[PDB]
Amino acid sequence: AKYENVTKDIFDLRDYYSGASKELKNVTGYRYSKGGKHYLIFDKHQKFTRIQIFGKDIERLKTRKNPGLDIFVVKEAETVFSYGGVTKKNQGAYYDYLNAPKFVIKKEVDAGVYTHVKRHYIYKEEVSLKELDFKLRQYLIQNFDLYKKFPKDSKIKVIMKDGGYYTFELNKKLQPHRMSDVIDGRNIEKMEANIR
Repeated sequence: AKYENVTKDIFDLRDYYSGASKELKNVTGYRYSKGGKHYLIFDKHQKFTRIQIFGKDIERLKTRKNPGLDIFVVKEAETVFSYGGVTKKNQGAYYDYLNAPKFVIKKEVDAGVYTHVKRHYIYKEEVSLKELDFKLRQYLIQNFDLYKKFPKDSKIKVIMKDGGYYTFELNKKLQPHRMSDVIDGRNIEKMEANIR
């Protein structure tokens, strides 16, 4: 249903993005499809996690067996269920971070502009838009009152080194069909957030 002048949805977004998340490192995912949907089931520490995959994941992880994967898990329901967040584990060696793009936050404040700049350290060759979106909103909720007020047109913009960019509209949850989108962590040039 459609609602007006209510904060239930933004508070729900706040609870989601400020909630728990977990990363499953170097795990093997077993693929299968059911009813038009595609999943990957994992096991680690005697715990089972089922991941629904979308986009390029459908064909990329076509084979039944899929080793060497890193998974960014956010419980949607519960065997815990989560959407996308699948990436190939690092193949190279890195002492620490492999990229340190600036995350620039700007906010209109009365007669001026407030700016906050931090480095969003990247440690993976492959990073899902899911993880970036979740961690970045997590940071905004914790430090910049995201969802304490209506976000309206607030957005996060992930700028790539080739000039292309991705956008995360903060007034709604990241679309499930986009949670399988992956990028090379080394190709992130900078990130920006324009908030209320």
